[PDB]
Amino acid sequence: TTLLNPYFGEFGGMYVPQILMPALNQLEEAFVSAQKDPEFQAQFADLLKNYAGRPTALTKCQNITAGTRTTLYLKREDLLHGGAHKTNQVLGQALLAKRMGKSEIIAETGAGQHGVASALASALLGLKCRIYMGAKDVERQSPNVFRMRLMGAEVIPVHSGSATLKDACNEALRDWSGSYETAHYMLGTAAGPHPYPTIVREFQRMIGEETKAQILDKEGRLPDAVIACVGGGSNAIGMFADFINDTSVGLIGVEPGGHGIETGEHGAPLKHGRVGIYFGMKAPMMQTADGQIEESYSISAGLDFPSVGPQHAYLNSIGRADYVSITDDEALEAFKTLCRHEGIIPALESSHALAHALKMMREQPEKEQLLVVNLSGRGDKDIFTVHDILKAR
Amino acid sequence: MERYENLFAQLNDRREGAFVPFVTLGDPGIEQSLKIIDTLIDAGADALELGVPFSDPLADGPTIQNANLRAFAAGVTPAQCFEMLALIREKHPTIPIGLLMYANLVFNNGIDAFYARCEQVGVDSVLVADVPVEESAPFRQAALRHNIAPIFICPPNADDDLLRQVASYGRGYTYLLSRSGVTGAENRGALPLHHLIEKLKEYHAAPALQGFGISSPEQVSAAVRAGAAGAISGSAIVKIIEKNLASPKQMLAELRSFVSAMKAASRA
Ligand SMILES: O=P(O)(O)OCCNS(=O)(=O)c1ccc(OC(F)(F)F)cc1
Ligand SMILES: *Cc1c(COP(=O)(O)O)cnc(C)c1O
Ligand SMILES: N[C@@H](Cc1c[nH]c2ccccc12)C(=O)O
Ligand SMILES: [Cl-]
Ligand SMILES: [Cl-]
Ligand SMILES: [Cs+]
Ligand SMILES: [Cs+]
Ligand SMILES: [Cs+]
Ligand SMILES: [Cs+]
Repeated sequence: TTLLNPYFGEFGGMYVPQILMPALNQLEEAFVSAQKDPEFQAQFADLLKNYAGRPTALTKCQNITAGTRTTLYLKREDLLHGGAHKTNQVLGQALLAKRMGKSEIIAETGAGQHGVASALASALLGLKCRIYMGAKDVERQSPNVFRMRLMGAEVIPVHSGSATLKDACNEALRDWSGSYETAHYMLGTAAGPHPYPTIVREFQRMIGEETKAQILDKEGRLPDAVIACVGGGSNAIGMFADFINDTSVGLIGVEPGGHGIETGEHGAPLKHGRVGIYFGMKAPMMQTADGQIEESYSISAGLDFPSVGPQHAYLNSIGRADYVSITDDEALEAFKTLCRHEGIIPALESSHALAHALKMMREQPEKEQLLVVNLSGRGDKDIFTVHDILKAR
Repeated sequence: MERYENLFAQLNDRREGAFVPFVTLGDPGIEQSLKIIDTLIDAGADALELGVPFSDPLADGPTIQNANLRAFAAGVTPAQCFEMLALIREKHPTIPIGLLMYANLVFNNGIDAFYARCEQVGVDSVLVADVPVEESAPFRQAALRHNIAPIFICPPNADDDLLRQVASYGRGYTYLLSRSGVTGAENRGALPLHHLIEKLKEYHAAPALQGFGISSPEQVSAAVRAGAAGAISGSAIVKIIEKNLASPKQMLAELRSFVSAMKAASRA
C-alpha cells in the first residue's frame, strides 16, 4: 500500500527486500507531508536561493549558432553551488531526513559528484554522512574523494562484484536494510525504488520551472525542444517535468553512446537494453543474455550506469520524450566547441546534451528551432581527461 | 508435489525441528558443490536452500557475496545451476529443495518459463529476495501454477496486515527473519517473538523457519523451542567452504561435523 503511484506505466515499483518496505513507506509519507508543508517549502527555497545560488542563469549562445536558424540557450546548472544540478535534490533530501528525525546519511557515488553533493548538504545541515563508492571509482576519482573527506564524510570503498557504481548502489541498500531506523538513504538520481524517482524529480523540477519563466521572458514563447543528458535521469527529468503538459515542447534525452552503440561499449539502456528488475526498480537495463547486470561504459562517469530511471522509460514508451545517443567523440567535440566559442567549460556529461543540440542544428541548419540544453554541470573536473585524450590528436 | 508438507508431518511425528543449510550452487565449482550438497544431506540436512549466482545479491552480506564471486570465477551460470538441480533431485527424491533467487533472474526471460523450469527439475520452493509481498503477484501466481511454493519473508516487527498477507500468500514454509540487515554469521538475530510465531499459526501460515545469523546448535534448539518448525543457516556453512578451499577433503569433513551438530540440536 502506498500514498502515490510507484509506477510509470509498467516501469518502476518497489523491488526491495521485505525488510526495507517500512523505510520506503516512511519516506513516502514524510515526502507527501513535506510537499504540503509551507515551512518545509520555505526552508528548501531559502537554501536553494541563499546557499546554492538559484535561480541559475539561462544563457543565449550566439557564437555557436551563427549562420543557422537555431537559437540555443543553456540552462546554467554549472553555476549551482558544487558545480552540478545534484545540489538541488540533496538539499531537499537532507531536509526530509531531518523531518523524519534521522541523523545519518548514506549515499552511493560513481563519478563522485553525488558523493560531494551529499557531503556538502550533510556538512551544512548537521548530518553524519557515509558514502559508498566502488573501489575502481575511488581509484579514478581522487579529487572528489578528497573533497568528500574535507567535508567530513566517511568514504567506504566497495570491493564486491564489479567494484563500480552498481556495486556501490547495492552496498548502500545493504547498509540501509540494517540502519534505516537512524539513517536516510540519499539516492543520487531519479531511479531506484519508489518513492525515489518521484522525490528526485520533484526536488529537481525547479530547473524546468525556471527555464520556462526565463524563456518566456526572453523569447515570448516556449522552446521547440529541451535537451538533457541521461545518466540515471535526474537532471533530464528536472528539466522535463514542468514541460510535460506543454505538448508542443519536445523532450529529448541523450544517453551515452560510448565507443559506439555497435561496439556494445555504451550506457544507453533505454534504447539498447532490455527490461529487467534491479536496484529496486523495473526498468530497461544492460544485461547479459542470462540476466546478469552488465558493465556500462562512457567517457563520462556521471552517465556510466547500466540502467535508467523508470519515468524516462515511460515517457519514451508513450512517445512523449525521444531518446538518442551521443558518442565519446561527439561529446568531446561539443566540449571543445563550447570552450572555444562561448568561454564555458561544460561537464562531459552535459556535453552529450550539447552535442545532440549541435547535431540538430548542423543537420538541418535552415530549420527554425528554439532549443534549450540543460548544462547540468561544469567541466573543470574533465580538463585532464580531455587533455589526455587530445594528447594523441 | 508435497515435499515440505511431507517433511513437516514427519518431523512433527518425531517432535523434531528442521535444519536447513544454505549454499551457493557451484561454489567453489560444480563438481565440488555437488559433493558439498551430498555431504550436507548425508550429515542430516532436512531441506536445502540453494542460491543461483547473481551479479548483484543485495540481501547478502560479505560471506555470501564471496560465494557468488567464487561461483562466477568457476563460470557458473543459471543453466548450469538447473542442470545441477536436476541431478540433485535425481539422487534425492524427497528432500525439499528451495532456491534463493533475485528478481532479474526470474523475470528477465519470462516469469512463467522460470517457474516451469523449476517444476521440470523438481524444485519445491522459490524465495525471490528482492520481491516484497507488495510486488509479488506475478511471481506467486506463476509459482502456484507450476506447483512451486513461493516463500515470503516475515520481518521481526511485521504488523498484522503483513502477517496476514505472508500467511495467505506463502506456501511450503514461512521465512522468519531473525533481524534486519543482510545475511551474515557475524550478526546474531533475536529469538522469534512469541507473538509472530503464534500469529502465523493463528492465520494458518506455512510452518516457520527462522533464518539470518543462525550459526550455532544452541540457536537451532532455541528457534524450535520458540515454536518455529526449524532453522536455516547459510553464512556459517559457506564460511566452512571459504576456510577450506585448498583442502576439499577437510572441507567435506568439517561440513559434515557442523551439519551433524546443527541437526542434533533440532531433535526433541
Ligand atoms: O545464515 P545467514 O545469516 O547467512 O542467512 C542465510 C540466509 N540464506 S537464505 O537463502 O535463507 C535467504 C533468505 C532471504 C534473503 O533475503 C531476503 F530476506 F531479503 F529475502 C536472503 C537469503
Ligand atoms: C551526475 C551527473 C549527471 C548524470 O546524472 P543524472 O541523474 O542523469 O542527471 C549529469 N550531469 C552532471 C554534471 C552530473 O554530475
Ligand atoms: N555516478 C554519478 C551519478 C550517479 C549517482 N548515483 C547514481 C545512480 C545511478 C546512475 C547515476 C548515478 C555520481 O556519483 O555523481
Ligand atoms: Cl520562484
Ligand atoms: Cl562510432
Ligand atoms: Cs544567481
Ligand atoms: Cs542563430
Ligand atoms: Cs545510463
Ligand atoms: Cs533440542
